[PDB]
Amino acid sequence: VLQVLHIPDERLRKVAKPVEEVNAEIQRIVDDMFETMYAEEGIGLAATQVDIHQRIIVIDVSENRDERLVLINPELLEKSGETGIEEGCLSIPEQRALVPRAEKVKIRALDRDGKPFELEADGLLAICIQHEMDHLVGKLFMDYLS
Ligand code: NI
Repeated sequence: VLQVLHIPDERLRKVAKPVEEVNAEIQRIVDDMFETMYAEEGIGLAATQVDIHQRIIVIDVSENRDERLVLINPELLEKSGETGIEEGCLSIPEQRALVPRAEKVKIRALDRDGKPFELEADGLLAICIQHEMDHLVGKLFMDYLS
């Protein structure tokens, strides 16, 4: 897997740079994320937690390596409802959170290859991403905790 960092860190709370086009190098990171994100204990990982300043995040909200999601430049479009999750991410320490996040969201991303999709999520996948995005821009979810 990858070299993920814990909090507080620099990458984790630093900002990333959005990209316009993708390739089979992002696919490459993305996988490295599944590989890791899985290995540890998260549903969704951002690529600001290994050590990168790009926008790549993955999701795994199913049970058996079934729903393996990817998001490269997922700008946010819609966000309906306001829910939280009684869960922890990765970087994160001993405590877990019930962070006030959004409930449902519709985004527009690029994928592993650089295929653009407008994806909508609900309740928790919705969270998975929301969360990872706070990371991509510099906040760990330790704002709504501390
Ligand atoms: Ni997190």
